[PDB]
Amino acid sequence: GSDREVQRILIELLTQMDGFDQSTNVKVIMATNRADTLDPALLRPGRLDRKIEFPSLRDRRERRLIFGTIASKMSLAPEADLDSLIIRNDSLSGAVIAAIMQEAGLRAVRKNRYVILQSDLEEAYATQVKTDNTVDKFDFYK
Amino acid sequence: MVDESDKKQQTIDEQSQISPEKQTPNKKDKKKEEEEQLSEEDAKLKTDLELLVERLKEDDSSLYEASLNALKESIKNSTSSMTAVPKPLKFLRPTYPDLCSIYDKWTDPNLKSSLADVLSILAMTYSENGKHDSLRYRLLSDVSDFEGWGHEYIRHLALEIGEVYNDQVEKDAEDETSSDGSKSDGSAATSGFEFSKEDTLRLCLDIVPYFLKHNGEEDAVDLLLEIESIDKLPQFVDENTFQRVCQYMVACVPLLPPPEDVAFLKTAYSIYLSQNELTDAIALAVRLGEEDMIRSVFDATSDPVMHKQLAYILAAQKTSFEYEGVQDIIGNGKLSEHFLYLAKELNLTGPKVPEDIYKSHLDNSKSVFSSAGLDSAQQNLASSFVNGFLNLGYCNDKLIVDNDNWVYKTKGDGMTSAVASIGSIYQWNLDGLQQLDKYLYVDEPEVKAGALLGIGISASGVHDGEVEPALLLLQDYVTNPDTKISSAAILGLGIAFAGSKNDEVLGLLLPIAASTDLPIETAAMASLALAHVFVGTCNGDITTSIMDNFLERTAIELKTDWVRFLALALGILYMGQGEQVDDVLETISAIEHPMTSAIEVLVGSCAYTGTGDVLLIQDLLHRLTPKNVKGEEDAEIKSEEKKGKSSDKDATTDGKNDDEEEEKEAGIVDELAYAVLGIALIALGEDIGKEMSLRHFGHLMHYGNEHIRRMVPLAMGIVSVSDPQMKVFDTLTRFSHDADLEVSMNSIFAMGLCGAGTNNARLAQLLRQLASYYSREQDALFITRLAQGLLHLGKGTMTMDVFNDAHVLNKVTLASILTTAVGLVSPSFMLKHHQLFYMLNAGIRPKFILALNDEGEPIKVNVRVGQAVETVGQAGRPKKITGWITQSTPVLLNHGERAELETDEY
Amino acid sequence: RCKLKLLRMERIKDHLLLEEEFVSNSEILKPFEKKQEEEKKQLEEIRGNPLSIGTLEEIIDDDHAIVTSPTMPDYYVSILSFVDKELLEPGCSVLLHHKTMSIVGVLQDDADPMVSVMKMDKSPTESYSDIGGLESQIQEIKESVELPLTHPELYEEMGIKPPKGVILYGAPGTGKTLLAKAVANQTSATFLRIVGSELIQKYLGDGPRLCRQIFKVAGENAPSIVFIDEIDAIGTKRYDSNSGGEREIQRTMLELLNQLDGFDDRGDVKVIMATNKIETLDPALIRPGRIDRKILFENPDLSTKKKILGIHTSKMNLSEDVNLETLVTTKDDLSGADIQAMCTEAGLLALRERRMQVTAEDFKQAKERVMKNKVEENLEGLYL
Amino acid sequence: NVKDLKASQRVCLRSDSYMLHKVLENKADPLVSLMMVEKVPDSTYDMVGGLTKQIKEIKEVIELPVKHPELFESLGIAQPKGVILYGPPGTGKTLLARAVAHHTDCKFIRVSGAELVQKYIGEGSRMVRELFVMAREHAPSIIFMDEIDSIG
Ligand SMILES: Nc1ncnc2c1ncn2[C@@H]1O[C@H](COP(=O)(O)OP(=O)(O)OP(=O)(O)O)[C@@H](O)[C@H]1O
Ligand SMILES: Nc1ncnc2c1ncn2[C@@H]1O[C@H](COP(=O)(O)OP(=O)(O)O)[C@@H](O)[C@H]1O
Ligand SMILES: [Mg+2]
Ligand SMILES: [Mg+2]
Repeated sequence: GSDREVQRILIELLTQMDGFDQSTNVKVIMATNRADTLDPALLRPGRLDRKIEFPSLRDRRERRLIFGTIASKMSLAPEADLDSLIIRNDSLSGAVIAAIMQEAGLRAVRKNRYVILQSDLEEAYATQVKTDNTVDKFDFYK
Repeated sequence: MVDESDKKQQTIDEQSQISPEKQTPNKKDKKKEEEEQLSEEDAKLKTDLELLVERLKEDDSSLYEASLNALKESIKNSTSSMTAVPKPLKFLRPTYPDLCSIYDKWTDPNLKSSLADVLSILAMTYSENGKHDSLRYRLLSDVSDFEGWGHEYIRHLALEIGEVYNDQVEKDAEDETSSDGSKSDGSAATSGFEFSKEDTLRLCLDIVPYFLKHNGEEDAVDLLLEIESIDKLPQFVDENTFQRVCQYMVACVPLLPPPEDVAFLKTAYSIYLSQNELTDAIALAVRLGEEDMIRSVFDATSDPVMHKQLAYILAAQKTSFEYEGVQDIIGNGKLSEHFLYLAKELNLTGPKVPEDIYKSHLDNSKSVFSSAGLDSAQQNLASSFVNGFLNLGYCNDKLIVDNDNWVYKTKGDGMTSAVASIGSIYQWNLDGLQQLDKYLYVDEPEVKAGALLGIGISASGVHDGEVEPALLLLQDYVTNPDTKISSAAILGLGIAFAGSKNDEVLGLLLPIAASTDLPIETAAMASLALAHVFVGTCNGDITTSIMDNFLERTAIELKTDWVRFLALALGILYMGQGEQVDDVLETISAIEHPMTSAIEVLVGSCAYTGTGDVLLIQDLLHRLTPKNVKGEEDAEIKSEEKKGKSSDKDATTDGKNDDEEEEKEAGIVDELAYAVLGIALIALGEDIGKEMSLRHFGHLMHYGNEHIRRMVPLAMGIVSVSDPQMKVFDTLTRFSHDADLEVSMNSIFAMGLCGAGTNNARLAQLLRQLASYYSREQDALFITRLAQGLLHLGKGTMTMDVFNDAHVLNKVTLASILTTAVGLVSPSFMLKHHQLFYMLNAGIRPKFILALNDEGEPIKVNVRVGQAVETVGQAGRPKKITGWITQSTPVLLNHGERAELETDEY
Repeated sequence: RCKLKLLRMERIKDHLLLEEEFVSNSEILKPFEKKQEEEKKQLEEIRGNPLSIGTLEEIIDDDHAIVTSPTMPDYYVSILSFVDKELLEPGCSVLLHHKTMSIVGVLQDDADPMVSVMKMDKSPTESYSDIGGLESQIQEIKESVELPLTHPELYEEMGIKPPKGVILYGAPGTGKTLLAKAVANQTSATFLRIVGSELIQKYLGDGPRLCRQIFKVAGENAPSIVFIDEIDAIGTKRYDSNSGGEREIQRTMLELLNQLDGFDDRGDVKVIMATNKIETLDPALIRPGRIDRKILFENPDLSTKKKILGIHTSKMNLSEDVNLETLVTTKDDLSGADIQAMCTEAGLLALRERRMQVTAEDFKQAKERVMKNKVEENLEGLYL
Repeated sequence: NVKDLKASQRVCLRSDSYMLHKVLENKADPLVSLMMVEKVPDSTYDMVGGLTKQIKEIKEVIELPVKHPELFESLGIAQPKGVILYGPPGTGKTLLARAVAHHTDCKFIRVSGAELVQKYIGEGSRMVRELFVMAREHAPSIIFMDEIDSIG
């Protein structure tokens, strides 16, 4: 009995989505953690046409910007650099870049300093580093 | 497709797909130009034809329709159909299919109607040449089969078809009927029919059966006789011919009322007689029932040879098959005339040798005795009857009979029925008569009377050939002025002889059975015996029976029971006939008492059988009437009325039963449902009518030889514990008797359940007790078909006493009748000059696949079985011969027939 | 052809049955008889207005029962008890009274859509000898399947228990499938047919309940023949491996042993199994007395194929051109489903033409397409 | 009365005894439930054109015994059972099955391995017969059992 409750809600979604069409609204935005919860009919165009991927891999110019936006908000020291973060790992998520900088803002208070030093900033990288053997400075496949 | 001028043959095929320039302009312009150009058109006729042949392979309608569209006009526009008649008449050959492309290969109701007429006229005129017959022939036997002619060619044949049918219905008749505007007579279309018949006969069968019946004349069938009898061997095999002939008769039965039907069967007999199989001749001659033809097939084997050869053994067998024994008496006396050995031949024609093989079968079977016995009451009367009911057919129980104690401990009529059941122990046997003489010459006349019933049952095995006839013994007891003795005497005489006709027996029952002036209720037995003797032949419907019915009404009308028994006898006397039964129907109705109306409705069943599709509704309008009249008024008598109600119900089921045997072999399927709903009508109508109908249900199944014997009687049984009158249970077991301990293992228990379980009086209890033992015999001793077997289409003669007892309320007196169980089927065993009492092998087939014949015929696959098997009933009925492989050739074929086998070894 | 008259005759029997039936229902079904009127009156006087479907969990022998309704609340119900105290059993659907819930009555029967798959409405238009050929290894399937239903009388002369069970095995396409469907047309007893890929499920626990069921229904109607088509499918078909796998397959087999023979003493369930993986079955399955005569089928021989090919070309258009004997020459111990695919593909050549004649050319051409199938998943050419 | 009433037809009840009042002006159909929830259109052959050879091959074996099974009965041919469409995905394998269903006048029942279409059985090992049976009710039909043969 419990599964037939789940499904009865999902049917109404599909049906209300059919009615929703040819309207000036934007048809629903939805996200999913994984791609193995979809049903064949839910993914089908006319209900869901667009499939906007998000890659973790991103390229050299984009890791720069994402470090760079999280440095716009906070204070740094002139000793700190954002260019020593390209050479290390080359597959990060946007949350972990918001994570390291927040973790470095706790180590800063253990020194008792309000400006992020490059000592703080490399230690925070070293924790929750999620190392790879596909990225630069870890290779012999060259 | 598209035009590609005439530069190679491939493109001429495409040229005429769009628009011929060889047939449209050229011919049309030519014909409406000079009238000396007919010499050019004759050559250009040949050119036209080739294009039809090439495009008589192309499926699409459009490129045959449109290409020849303006030719369809030319028939009347340029050629005019007739001008210099031979040349325009002979130029209809290519244009005739043009007419068909709009008639058939397109539907425009306006053009289809109008061109039906035109096709028929131009076909009639153009078959005078016989080049229209040749035109049909190339589509009958196609060039390269395609869709087009598979629909068009039926239309050619249908023009002649419709016409011949229309000549009976109308009062305008052939060329004055304008639905075809063609004549069926002349030497212009009558020669077209015959010419067509030869062609369609050679490879197929199309209009050939169909011509015969539409004329309605046996002359038509004889025109075909000539052609086929040449074709019997060389143009196609004998077997294929035999299938043709029987397919004509069996198929057209509901289209052949009695007077038509017999007239058609004569010619069929002649075609067989022309052909080699004299085995086919005898079967069909018995169907006709004419003594002359029986003698003719017998003569065909006898006269050529001056020695005993296979021919005389085979003649004796052919007459042996009928257990009616009308054949037996006839052939015994031909043999004395011819003069060879008497001792083997007359016996073999008679039912004597059938006694002998029953013993060979009994030895294998065994004997079982399981009877109860308790002294003093209806429970004692039941028990002593039961022992014979378990010993039906020839069984060995000498010792049990020898104890005369229990015989005497039954009382009154019980004694009569006690000795009667002793007779069935040696049913169809030369023994018994020794133990019976004891009772006949000693104590109370009641045991002497019961002895005569037992003599009849035992004498079934030998009465033809004039050795130990029952008449010789039984005459004295009829003379005797005691009613119990005389009534019992003549009942045994009818069983003993059978449907056999003998002067001394038949003429004995003529003085009495017109002596119904005497008020006697046990003088019914006079007509019941007479009916069984008489049937077997195409009845004259002798006048002694007709008259004695009238006389009985005059003397008594306060004894409705006696006239009810007697009424049934009249209808069964007439059965075996339908022509003469129309005659007596009108006669009975001249005199009208409500008591007389009882006789009419029973006799209607026999009158219309052969169609009985008018009969069934007749016995339903009759049901409406009592109630119908009562409403109409608004906006001593007792016996006559009680008779009226009872007869009507009996007749309705009676009608169903005759019909399903004579016509169908598979509509037996449908016939059950009428009875369930029919009994349901009554259940929720008259309670008086219900009493008769319950019993009738059991015998509906038995008469038709329904296919499911497991489910149906049992399903009914639970209902029939609640309903009054437990004789229903006896009639259910008549059906279930089929092969013993196949159906009957369920039966004993089921009938034993309601008997032991319920008590509702000791009168009812007796009938329930008897029913269980009747059903079972040890190791399937025998089977009963009500059918003759030789023809499953035939109706029985000895089995009619089973049929008889459902219209009457149960009594001990009826219980006496039931000890008889004849209707038997022989176990088929192969024969030789030294007499082999076992079979060798047989094939049996449950499911045929053929629907071009009602039962089909067993193909050469069957399940094989060994020696020593009784004839297998429904669910096993198609039986093929396995003897070919041992370098033996069957002389006597098998289908599921009762007939014994005979084989010839090289 | 020429069967028009008999079909009209059958039709004529049908007209008469439809007629008298209809009028009998209409107005002369007279409910002006007191044994109709008075029985329904006082039957409806205790019988509802709303009839409150319940589900009987169990009975008590004091004229009471505990029902659980699908709506919710249980009730300790009485019983009017003109309905025969002992005729109702757990699993019944009972009629409760719209006032004080008493068992007004009892519904005789109810059914599932999962036994719809099992049971059948069909009446095959093929009867035997459209299995024409292989006509002595078919005496082992109509002497132990057909015959004891038809005659128990023969097995009474010898006495002891009658036959039970067959396993059909051999090459695919040699008729196993049609053999089972051909004895069912003859016998006319409840023919259940269940595929083995539905006995394998992606859910556990319901596997055994399905398998237990088949024979419980089958015994319940007194005669039944259960065709399990493809018991070779229980080791080669499987979904996921965390609700399928070894475990699922082992249980279902275990269930079948109890059902097939076990200790149930259920009704007549003559069993027919088709298989060509007979060594993925238990030794208590292929044990004797559940298989009594087992039938082996191998490929026909040259003269057997002549029997097969003449069955198949009788339905088709023929000519004098057609020669069956040389189609036989080419094939060498192949299945009768191969022969049957040549005749089916021969009319596909006639369809392609849109010419309704079938000729020797059409049979030879489809012969080559049939042999193209055998040796072109092969890539040796000549045996390496 | 009960002859005006039938399975799967919605009625009106007067709910103090639930005494039937009228038939309803509605009727549910279960086959549409599955087809809709999957949601596939039908097509013509002008939405598939370009593999016009393929349209001929499929017209021969599918459409002609719907419009005329008469020809096959004379021929004595057991009509085509399973018909494989196969190739690279998206080549219009699917749209050709749609195009035929409009011309054959069949209900285009796209099956895809889904059980969301079901909420009343929920597995295909107990819905093979019932699937066939609904296409029998609503006949004719074209049962597009799409087996990708990579699932799982
Ligand atoms: N020996 C035979 N006699 C007559 N017909 C046959 C014979 N063998 C095969 N056929 C025909 O070939 C057919 C196809 O057979 P069917 O599909 O029943 O074969 P199968 O052996 O059951 O196949 P599978 O191996 O896939 O289980 C049958 O329907 C039947 O008419
Ligand atoms: N022949 C065609 N004509 C028009 N559109 C086509 C054709 N073939 C494919 N398409 C298009 O490709 C898509 C894929 O079609 P579909 O039939 O669903 O593919 P698949 O073969 O993967 O099942 C649709 O958007 C459709 O319009
Ligand atoms: Mg199979
Ligand atoms: Mg697709």
